[PDB]
Amino acid sequence: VVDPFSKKDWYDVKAPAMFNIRNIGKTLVTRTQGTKIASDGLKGRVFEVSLADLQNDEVAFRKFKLIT
Amino acid sequence: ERRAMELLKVSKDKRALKFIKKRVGTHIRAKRKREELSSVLAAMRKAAAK
Amino acid sequence: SRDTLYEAVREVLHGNQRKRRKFLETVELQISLKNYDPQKDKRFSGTVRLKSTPRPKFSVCVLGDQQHCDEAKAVDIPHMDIEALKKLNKNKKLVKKLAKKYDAFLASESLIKQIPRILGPGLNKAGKFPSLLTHNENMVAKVDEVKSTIKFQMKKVLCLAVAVGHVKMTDDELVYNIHLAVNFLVSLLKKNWQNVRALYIKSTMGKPQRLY
Amino acid sequence: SLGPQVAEGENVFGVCHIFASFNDTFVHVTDLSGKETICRVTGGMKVKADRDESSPYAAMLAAQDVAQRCKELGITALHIKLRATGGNRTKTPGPGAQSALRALARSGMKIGRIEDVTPIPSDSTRRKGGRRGRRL
RNA sequence: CUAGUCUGGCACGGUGAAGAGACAUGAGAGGUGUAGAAUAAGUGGGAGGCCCGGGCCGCCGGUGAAUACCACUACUCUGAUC
RNA sequence: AAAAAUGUGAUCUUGCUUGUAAAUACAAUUUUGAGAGGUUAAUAAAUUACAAGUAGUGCUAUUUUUGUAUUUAGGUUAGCUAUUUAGCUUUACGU
Repeated sequence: VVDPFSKKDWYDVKAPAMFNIRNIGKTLVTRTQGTKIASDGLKGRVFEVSLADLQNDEVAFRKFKLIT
Repeated sequence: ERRAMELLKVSKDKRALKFIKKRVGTHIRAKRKREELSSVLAAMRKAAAK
Repeated sequence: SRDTLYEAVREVLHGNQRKRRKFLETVELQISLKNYDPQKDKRFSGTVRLKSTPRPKFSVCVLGDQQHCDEAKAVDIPHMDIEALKKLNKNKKLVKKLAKKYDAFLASESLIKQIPRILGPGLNKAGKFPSLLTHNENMVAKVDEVKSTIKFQMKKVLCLAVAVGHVKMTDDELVYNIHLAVNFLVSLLKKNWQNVRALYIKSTMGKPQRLY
Repeated sequence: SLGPQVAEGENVFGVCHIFASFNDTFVHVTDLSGKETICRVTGGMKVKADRDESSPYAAMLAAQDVAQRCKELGITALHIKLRATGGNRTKTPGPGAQSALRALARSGMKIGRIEDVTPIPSDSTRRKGGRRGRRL
């Protein structure tokens, strides 16, 4: 009866300095509620960021896979 | 006995009397044990006061 | 309803930190009440009786047109027969101050012809009802009414206070007063299990300090 | 369901896995990873008939409802992963996707990249069916 | 009706850490209906007693019971746990 | 409405709390017009009366004079504005 996506914080996604753009986006992360850890729940995730979104003035057809 | 002292702290006389009766036996022994525990509770209260 | 045992109820002579005044002090009995409603039908009141009453300070109204009126003037109280009653009209109650001014009254042979009237109850439970049993004659017992019996009542503060001790009279006369005081309080104590939380010690005036 | 980040500088991104077969249509909006979802609707919720779940008008209404629910949570831009039936049978999306991609565009949702994530098999087992085929 | 078998409870049979819920203790802040120069703090208070001949607010004008010298109390947070 | 005071132990009619009334418009109208709801009731909202408790008081409850007579009647609930003269709101201080 309660809205499920209410107690969800937003953590910004960072990229290494070898590329151009630092920030990527945000993803809903639950709070550290007692026993469970938000850093433990945010352990294995994989995003999909294209090369045109990663580096500015290059080609667009190539892509990569970014693990966090 | 420490549990009975905690029941005396939370002040449940009927449940404490039934528990002491179930532990030791007869109601005379339970009534004497409850008065002895109340006496040593007053002694510990006097010791905590001074 | 079980607070008791008089094995170690002694050594009350330590009163140097409490009493360092010139005059004599009033050691009082107070208690913290629990499970009590102030407004509704829950009423905690009674008359605790002492044998050797130490020193209750209160004023006594004296009326009469007899030898009592002539002998009460040696007490150096402002005694006056009819103009004192004329001073206390129904105006001192319209004025916000309390129009009582006396904790005791007179019921003697001078007003025995005026007392049998419809006026019955009142502040009898509060303890302002004169009688012949407690010496309200006021020609000789006016000085002795300084040493009078005690009583207690309740109010909206939800607390209790009564005067049971005075560290003139020694503590040997006060220990039996303590015995009789707790003996009448246990007997006079609706359903209420263990109202006694912590009996207080008290003197005339001062600052807080814990001792049981 | 609120976005604390700046509205003018950067718009909140998501993705939609638009499934459109011949008799079924999903509108499943998830995050950029894909593990945590946002919303998902079916054709059976709108139309109480299994014969026309892949309908253009019902797909338009479902896309507008999902776009309104997505603007309630505050995600502005979406990538479009256009799934199909896939597998060994067919490689053709349904007709409801042509209406739904126009509906979510006209509803006021920003459009990012559009690509297919259809599970296309290279070399697999025997296809479901006899030698003679579909007889009608 | 039972051997046999299954399950539950009782003693043998304790310990360290994290998380959730309840209870208690030592302390510090803690009190603005009308009205009054002032958190009226509190009731029996006491017109006075303390300290070094002198120091304070009074009694009270005004509030429904007014300050020093004796008690933690109805009750709101901080709060360390043998 | 304010004042002698014998009184009822000198002494007033209770801002509070608890039980009772029997008072306390309908309509417009946000689902709803209708018969109740869950008005209303029960029965801790309150202004008046009764009894209890006591915050309010010694419960219950008593008497003399004054307010006579200038009996009056009219009117202000006087504004804001202007250096002064004077001008001049059926009272807005969301309008």
